[PDB]
Amino acid sequence: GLDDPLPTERLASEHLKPGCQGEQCPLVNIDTLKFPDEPQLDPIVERALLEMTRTPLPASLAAYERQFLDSAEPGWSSYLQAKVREQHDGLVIIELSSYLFTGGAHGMPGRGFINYDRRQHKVLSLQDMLVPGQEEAFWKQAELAHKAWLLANKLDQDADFQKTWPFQRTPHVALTFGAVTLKYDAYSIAPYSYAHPELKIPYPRLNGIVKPNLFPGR
Repeated sequence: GLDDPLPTERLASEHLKPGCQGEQCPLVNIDTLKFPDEPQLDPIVERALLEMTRTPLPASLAAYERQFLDSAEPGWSSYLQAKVREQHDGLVIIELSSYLFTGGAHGMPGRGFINYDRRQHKVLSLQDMLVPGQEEAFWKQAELAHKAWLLANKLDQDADFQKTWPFQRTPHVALTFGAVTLKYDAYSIAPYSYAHPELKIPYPRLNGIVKPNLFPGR
C-alpha cells in the first residue's frame, strides 16, 4: 500500500584482503538495502553507491569490492552505506554514505540522497520537484535557510567565516517530512569539524516553488 512503509532487507558485509594479517589489512565495508515489494529500487541504490566511488564504473558492488581489495595499498579502506532516512506519503528517502581512505592525511567522506516516488516509480531530481522556472526562487529560500543555520551556530556576526565559506548550492536535496533538507559535502560551506551541514527550508517558504503534490501530508 502507498501509505504503508516498504519493508526492506539489510545487506551488510565487511571483507578483508585475503591472506593479509594485521591492522594495515585493506578492508571493504558495504551496508546496502533490497526492497522485496519495489525491486526497481535495488539497482538504483547499487548504482547510486557505485557513483560515490568515482572513468567508467564497476558493474556491481561485488565487482567494486573485488577490484578495491585487488589493488589497495596497506591501510586502505572503503565504506559504502545506504539506509532509509524516511518513508512518507508514498516517498522513500534513502540516505547514502561513503568513506574512502587511501593512505593520505585523512579519509574522504561522501553523502547523497535518493528521493524515490512510489506513485510514479521514479527517482526525483531537483528539476522534478519544482514548479517550472522556480530553481532561482528555490536557491533564494536556501540562502535564507543558510542565514538561519549561521544564527543557530553563532556564526551570524563572524564575518571572517562568512567570507571564507560563502553560500553554495548542493546536489543533495531531500523531501523530508518536517522541512526540505539541504545536505552539504564536508568542506563546501564549513570546515570538516562541522561535518555535513544540514539546511532546512520550511515548506510554507516553498509555496509556488516546490510542486504542491510533493508537500507532506499534514
